Amino acid sequence: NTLVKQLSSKFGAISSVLNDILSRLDPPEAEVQIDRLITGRLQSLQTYVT
Amino acid sequence: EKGIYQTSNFRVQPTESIVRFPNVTNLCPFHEVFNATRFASVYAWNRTRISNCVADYSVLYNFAPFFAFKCYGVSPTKLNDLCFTNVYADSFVIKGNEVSQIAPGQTGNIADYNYKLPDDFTGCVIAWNSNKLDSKHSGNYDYWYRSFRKSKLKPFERDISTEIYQAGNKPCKGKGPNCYFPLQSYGFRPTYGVGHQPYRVVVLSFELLHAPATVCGPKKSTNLVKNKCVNFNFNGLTGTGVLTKSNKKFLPFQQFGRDIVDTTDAVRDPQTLEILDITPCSFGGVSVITPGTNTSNQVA
Amino acid sequence: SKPSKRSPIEDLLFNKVTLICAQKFNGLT
Amino acid sequence: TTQSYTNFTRGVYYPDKVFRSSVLHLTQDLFLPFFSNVTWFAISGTNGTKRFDNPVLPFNDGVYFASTEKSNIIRGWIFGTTLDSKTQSLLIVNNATNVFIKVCEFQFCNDPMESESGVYSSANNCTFEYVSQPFLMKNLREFVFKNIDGYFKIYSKHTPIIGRDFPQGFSALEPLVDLPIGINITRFQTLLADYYVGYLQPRTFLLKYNENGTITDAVDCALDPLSETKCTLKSFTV
Ligand SMILES: *[C@@H]1O[C@H](CO)[C@@H](O[C@@H]2O[C@H](CO)[C@@H](O)[C@H](O)[C@H]2NC(C)=O)[C@H](O)[C@H]1NC(C)=O
Ligand SMILES: *[C@@H]1O[C@H](CO)[C@@H](O)[C@H](O)[C@H]1NC(C)=O
Ligand SMILES: *[C@@H]1O[C@H](CO)[C@@H](O)[C@H](O)[C@H]1NC(C)=O
Ligand SMILES: *[C@@H]1O[C@H](CO)[C@@H](O)[C@H](O)[C@H]1NC(C)=O
Ligand SMILES: *[C@@H]1O[C@H](CO)[C@@H](O)[C@H](O)[C@H]1NC(C)=O
Ligand SMILES: *[C@@H]1O[C@H](CO)[C@@H](O)[C@H](O)[C@H]1NC(C)=O
Repeated sequence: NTLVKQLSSKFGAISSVLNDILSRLDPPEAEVQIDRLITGRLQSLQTYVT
Repeated sequence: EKGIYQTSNFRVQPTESIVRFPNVTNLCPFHEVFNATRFASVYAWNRTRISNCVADYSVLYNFAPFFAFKCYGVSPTKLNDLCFTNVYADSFVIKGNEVSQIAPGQTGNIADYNYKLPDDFTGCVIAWNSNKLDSKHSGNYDYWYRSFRKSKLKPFERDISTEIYQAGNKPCKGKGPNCYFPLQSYGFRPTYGVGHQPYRVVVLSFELLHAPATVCGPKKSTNLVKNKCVNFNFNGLTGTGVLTKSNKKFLPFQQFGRDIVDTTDAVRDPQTLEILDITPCSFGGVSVITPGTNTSNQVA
Repeated sequence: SKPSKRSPIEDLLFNKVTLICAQKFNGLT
Repeated sequence: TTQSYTNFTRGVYYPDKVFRSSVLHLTQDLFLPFFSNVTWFAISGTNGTKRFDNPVLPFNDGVYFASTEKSNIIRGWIFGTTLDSKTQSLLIVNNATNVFIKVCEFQFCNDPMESESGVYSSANNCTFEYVSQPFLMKNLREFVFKNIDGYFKIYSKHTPIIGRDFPQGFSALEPLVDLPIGINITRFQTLLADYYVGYLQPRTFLLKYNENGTITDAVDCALDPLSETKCTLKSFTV
């Protein structure tokens, strides 16, 4: 439940929903917001696995 | 080697894209706001609400070439795909040298006392050179600036109550050292340079958040298809899934539903007011059972 | 006489502690 | 004539238009605190059943309002910063056929056998008008008036009054109307011709959703160590 719950977090991004980031921004900005979400979600998976 | 291995994943792909927008054929009054007879003084900007319309922004490019068109929370070329909850147009005229202050986080004479944008700003700042309409050889009354204020302004806080400067150390009524007329006027001629000529500025503030929306861009609706894996866009909410009849009893107020993990699991159709459940399309891992390549190349 | 052929105690043990789960099925299976 | 502040554990409303079921949802918003001091105004409060000078009370963050009178004496609210013709003010009235919401630089006229008065005659520089079905018309008639980011959000619930004027049963208010008034509010006044006025504060609540999208209970996480325990564990049973 914690691992799934972490998907709703923004981790500094403008939005927690990846489709909204791609829908609203051009690639150059989307990459920054996406990298913020990737870092947070990847860290959450490593925490879960550990 | 002989055994079962996990290789890739499978997903059921969508077969069509369904977009649903409300029964609105009214165009947004962007031409009335941009093609104004007169623009409000920056100290007293004119806030026009845009609602119940299609935010077709092609008319903005038809209106004029632009000096500046900078979007902070959105792409300027994706505005016609998006659907906004609350859109406000702040219209005013300023000196060209102050255009760089119409941005989040800025300071200066305008950002501090006439018009300030929030740090958390989603929207677009649009500006154009209006010298041929606003400058006059005898001067004009379009330019007014609140040079002195007891405190700095908060974002979108309008304050048009003018008394007298408190610049000095004594109360007074117009005394020149301690008191100045509270709101200054400036005269401009068409012969002034680029940094002094007037520019017309429209700021589009977009609350691009949550279920309600009265203004959607110029998308064309398609028919609904149920019990199939499709892509969808409901008033700007996008995703992939299977849309089925919902048995949840939504109140007239409620529009979207969510699961225990804050994911979307239901929407209201903008024209039918039917509640549709969203089921994710089937997915899962794929495992390959191999006898071993030194025995047989058959796999399951 | 019971399906699964468990003893009375095993059936009790199975009843006290609590195959597609829709909840959490966001890539986690 | 202000009376005892009583013990209200009411004023919970659906924080947004999101359907939830069998969910204990922890949210932070402006709510009337549980066991809060709600001023009870005492027909007409200080003036009395037949007098002028009804009180003007602060509007601090937002206001919880309720009226249990079947007299139908209360028909509206006036909100603004000065409540004077010079400063933009919002007028909400009920004529029992429609609800009329208008915001203009309305003048004060000591606004009230309960005849209609020529109040707010100088309705100059009008900014917004809205007309809908009546808000008000033995009924609790509970309302919440919140004013955030230019939106004057009005929530309400009308339930029967049978055994108690303020029964212990829980009932959440649903939004009735959301208006883009764009008005700055510091003070407000009731309009007459059992009025409970409380104030909202930033608080975190654990809200219990039913099988359907109905809120049936709530825990005020700052009220008691037990409430913090209930909120921390996301449960109403500890
Ligand atoms: C939730 O709403 C339903 C109505 O949509 C309520 O009514 C019951 O619904 C069930 C559905 O299977 C019926 O079998 C019952 O006969 C209905 N009862 C009545 C009195 O009409 C249901 O009670 C609501 N749930 C809760 C927990 O309040
Ligand atoms: C826009 O302004 C110009 C000014 O010359 C005017 O001619 C034109 O008719 C206006 N158009 C609209 C749609 O208001
Ligand atoms: C201000 O906006 C209102 C509403 O759109 C409009 O009627 C009025 O003419 C505008 N005035 C100026 C000076 O732009
Ligand atoms: C939109 O138009 C269709 C026309 O058939 C109508 O059935 C539907 O109810 C309308 N919806 C709204 C929300 O106005
Ligand atoms: C406290 O709540 C009870 C609930 O029955 C009520 O009767 C009582 O009057 C309330 N307290 C005060 C001070 O009024
Ligand atoms: C509330 O009233 C005071 C009266 O001094 C005023 O200064 C303040 O600005 C008002 N509130 C708002 C939100 O403007």
